Parts: sequence; C-alpha cells; structure tokens
Amino acid sequence: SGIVQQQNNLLRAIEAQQHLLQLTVWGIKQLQARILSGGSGGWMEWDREINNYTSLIHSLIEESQNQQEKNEQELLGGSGGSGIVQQQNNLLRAIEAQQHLLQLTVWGIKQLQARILSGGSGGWMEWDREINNYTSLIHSLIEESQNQQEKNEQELLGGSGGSGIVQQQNNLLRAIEAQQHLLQLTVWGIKQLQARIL
Amino acid sequence: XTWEXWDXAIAEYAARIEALIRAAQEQQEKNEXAL
Ligand SMILES: [Cl-]
Repeated sequence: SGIVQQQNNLLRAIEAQQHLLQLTVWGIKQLQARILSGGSGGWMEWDREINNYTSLIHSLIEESQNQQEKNEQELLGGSGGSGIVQQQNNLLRAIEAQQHLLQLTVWGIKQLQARILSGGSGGWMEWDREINNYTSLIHSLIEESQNQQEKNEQELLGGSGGSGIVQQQNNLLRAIEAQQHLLQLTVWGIKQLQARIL
Repeated sequence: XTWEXWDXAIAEYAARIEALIRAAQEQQEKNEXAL
C-alpha cells in the first residue's frame, strides 16, 4: 500500500511490541519480588534502565508519529524522499531502543531462572540458544539498517535512492519480526518461572 | 486468573503484531512491483 502506509504499519508494530514488552516487565517485577531481596546484583540499575529506555522509546514513538502525519500530509507534493528517509531513521532508532529493553528483560529472566531452576531442563537449553541466535540476528539487522540508512541519506542528494528505500523497509521489517520472536521467547521464560515459583 | 488478564493482553498484542507484520510483508512483496 505504498511506503508511507507500510511505515505506518511498522510504527504500529513497534508500538504494539512496546505494550507487549511492558507486560513482560510487569511479569518480571512480580517474579523479582518473590525471588530477590532488594536491588543488589544489578537490580537497582535494571529498574533504572528499564525506566530510562521506556521513556526514550515513548519519545521516539511520539517523534515517529509526528513525522508520520507530516509524511501523510505531503503525499500529493510528491517531493518527500527525505521525509520517508527521516522516518526510516526514526523507526530504526525505536527498534534499537526496543532492543536495549529486550536485552534487559532477557538478563532479568536469566538472573531469576538461575536462582530457581537448573539451566538444563524444561526447554531452557533451547531457550538459551534461541535467545543468543535472535540477539545476533537482530544486531546484524540493526547494523545493516544503520549502513543502509547512511547510504540512503547519500543517494537522496544525487540521482535517486528508491531501491535503497525499499531495501531499508525490508531491513526494518525483518528486525521487527526477529524482535517478535525474542519477545515470544521472553514470554515463555516468564511463564515457566511463574509456574515454578508463584 | 490476573495472570490468565496478562496472558489475554499478551495473546490478543501478539495477534495484532502478527497481522501488522503479515500486512507489511505482503506491502513489501508490492514494493519489490515498484522495483
Ligand atoms: Cl494498531
């Protein structure tokens, strides 16, 4: 349905992934109050950094929403390759912030799991691998998106960069897909811990 | 029974995300029409 409209869907995916993630954060805090005694072992910092990246992503989503309206208002002017490219930068930044949050939730689930369950049963060894795999995959897609972004910002000045833009849509989409797998892995982990200890 | 609320909210964002990704992918395979 056109790049601007697809951008709207990526943004909506990102926002819905952030609500899902905040639900995982809630799950983790419930587990943390049963299993741990205070902010030792990195937990005070975990709480602080959950809050800091949440506030950053809220702010990136608000900026992407405003850029989205602007791009939609100017669809008939034809001219905004730079608006589309700007929105690609915004979405990438949001994805990166989401990924920091995801890595914090992964770390939390791991720290809690280590205290109450062996790492060697119940799907946990596969979980560890899948977490590692998707984290590597997401990092690779983020790196590729950063490189594509720099390239697109260059091509737009010259002849044109329509192909680079479509490729970047693909990059961002795949990153969001991979992050959804990671999110689903974190939901699984939380449910195992909840079944065990609550 | 909040956790089964929680597990509600998760599955019904999850369904929304899957729909959005599917729609964006089936936009992407139009973008690659444009290319
Ligand atoms: Cl939506």
